[PDB]
Amino acid sequence: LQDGPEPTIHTQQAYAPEDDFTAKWTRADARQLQRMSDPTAPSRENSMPASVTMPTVPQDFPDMSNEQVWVWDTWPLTDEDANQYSVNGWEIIFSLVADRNLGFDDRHVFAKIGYFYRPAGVPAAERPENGGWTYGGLVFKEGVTGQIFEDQSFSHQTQWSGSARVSKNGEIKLFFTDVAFYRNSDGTNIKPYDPRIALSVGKVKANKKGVTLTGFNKVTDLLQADGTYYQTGAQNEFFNFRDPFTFEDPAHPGETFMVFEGNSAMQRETATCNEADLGYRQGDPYAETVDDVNASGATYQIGNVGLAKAKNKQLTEWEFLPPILSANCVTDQTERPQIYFKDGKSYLFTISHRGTFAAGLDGPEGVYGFVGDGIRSDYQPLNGGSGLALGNPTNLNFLGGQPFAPDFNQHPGHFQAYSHYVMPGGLVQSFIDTIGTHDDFVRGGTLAPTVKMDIGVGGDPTKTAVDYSYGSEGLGGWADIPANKHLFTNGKF
Repeated sequence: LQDGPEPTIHTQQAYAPEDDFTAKWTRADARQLQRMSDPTAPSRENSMPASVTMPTVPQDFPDMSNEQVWVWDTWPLTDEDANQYSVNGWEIIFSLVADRNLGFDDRHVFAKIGYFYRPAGVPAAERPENGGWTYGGLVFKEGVTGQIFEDQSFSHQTQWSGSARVSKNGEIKLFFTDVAFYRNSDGTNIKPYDPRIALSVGKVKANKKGVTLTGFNKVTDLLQADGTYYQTGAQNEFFNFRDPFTFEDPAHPGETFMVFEGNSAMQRETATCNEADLGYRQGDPYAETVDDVNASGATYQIGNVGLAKAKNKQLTEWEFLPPILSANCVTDQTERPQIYFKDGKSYLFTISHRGTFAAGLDGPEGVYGFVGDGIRSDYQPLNGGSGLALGNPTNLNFLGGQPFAPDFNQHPGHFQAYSHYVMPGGLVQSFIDTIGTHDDFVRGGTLAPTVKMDIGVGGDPTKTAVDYSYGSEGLGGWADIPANKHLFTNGKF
């Protein structure tokens, strides 16, 4: 540790889901990331501790769809405990996909949800190098996902990330972000975009032939930003609102909860941070003033993790609860939040970019983690209060560059992995954005090798460590999304 501020003291104390306690990931906490970085790290070398850095992905990577489509954010078939399922001998995944003819950076506004399947239980090394997935095509027929929007003049209409529950009778509830865009030919908004948390129900049919899906013809509009707990388009043209992950909390049986990315509901240009947001211990030599922070531009970075509760058993009606985590003046984006249960603890994992960090702060691309005694709690950021669980190899002493333009001095795996997702046994799956140096890089659009992150080193639930023995030198199978539970169903085709 370099000298710096102390981390904010977090109690981990549980609260009721309905309470409006909102844990803060503080500037104090986030500044621990800089303290863990090694100032002397030379050009293109990782400066972050190996134990919180994803193993380096080879630039010579296979493609999981044989280049049929761009693939990114991926999620398995789950139950209320986040166990991952095969059906009738097939592991099944949902992924954001886009036409491979698109420029990689243009794909976001043409995203759709597709699905892949592969035989379950094939010896991990008897499996093809690329994962052995079969692309099943698109989940939705043309025109289905548009049905929820009153305003049909949209220029673009996407399906963004979420989660998918499978029932014992083979029903699939697909929770996703249904998004409408209103853009001129140059990308400028005619009005703010319209992302909604949505549900679509279907069925899995699976044979020795493979897997097909039926249904997914009706979409229920579940949630949209309210303006009290979660920032709206009116409040912020480029507000975040997406990524439903649903689950059952062991401490609140028979009820269903959802976490999702949001922003703190403040007016963009008059937003302010307070002393809680900064979070310094009295008389820390490294303390900032509220005025200094408020004047820096840090107030433009006000991401949050939301929580909602299902009103019925069908999960077609939801009630907003107050945010469970705020990163005011810390980051714009806490993406793809998920709650992970282990050893009596609630782990909130979330994904962030380097570039979204507020002025005065810095951190790698990757997984940020938080632990508490309840789904609403005074969350403790993992690893010395920093919040870092699994960062891409990063030289934090040098600029980050961009995935379309890596920085001259940056580690070539700075953008090697994004939209990570923590599976049972701490196995982490993610997709490749960019690998390579400033003058020799490639884009991914395919999944990275799965890696292992051991959660709770010693008896300490606040620490994690990458397991570098897993697979080859830390890298497991390409696109490996293993099922730990298995279902057999009526459905066939």
